[PDB]
Amino acid sequence: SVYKVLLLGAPGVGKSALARIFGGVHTYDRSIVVDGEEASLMVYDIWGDAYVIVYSVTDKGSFEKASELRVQLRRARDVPIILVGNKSDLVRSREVSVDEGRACAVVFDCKFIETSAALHHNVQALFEGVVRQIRLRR
Ligand SMILES: Nc1nc2c(ncn2[C@@H]2O[C@H](COP(=O)(O)OP(=O)(O)NP(=O)(O)O)[C@@H](O)[C@H]2O)c(=O)[nH]1
Ligand SMILES: [Ca+2]
Ligand SMILES: [Mg+2]
Repeated sequence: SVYKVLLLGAPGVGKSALARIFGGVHTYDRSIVVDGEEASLMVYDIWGDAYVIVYSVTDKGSFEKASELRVQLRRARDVPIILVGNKSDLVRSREVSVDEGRACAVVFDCKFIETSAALHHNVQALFEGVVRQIRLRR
């Protein structure tokens, strides 16, 4: 019983940072307990049992690319998709709002979370969600 997770997204959004925090220990293994049940995770920083599409909240381009990739996945080859807006710490140079990120997620059938790899914020919550989500579909 594997849980392979593919890390997708535009350049420099924080993909490896998120993976390296979670792991582990680019392929990153790690066994977490959600939310009563042990679950193992294999996180793939490619640049699947779930796709994590990362954008930077300070980079509106990576956000639109994120949406573009979401519709691509929806048309190709179902699997959970998590939309992640990383770098929530850079409050001055933010170009995408939370609600804009959360509203995008609903309409296009994503789970949504904002993280900051810099502050280790919601990184654990992200990967616990992925497990929960894989579990909704299975
Ligand atoms: N302030 C802040 N900086 C972050 C955060 N996450 C990543 N960064 C910074 O953003 C840069 C890119 O991070 P990285 O994880 O390498 O992104 P990437 O998506 O792997 N880039 P690439 O696809 O080009 O390899 C790094 O210099 C890193 O320190 C975050 O949450 N907050
Ligand atoms: Ca189930
Ligand atoms: Mg990288």
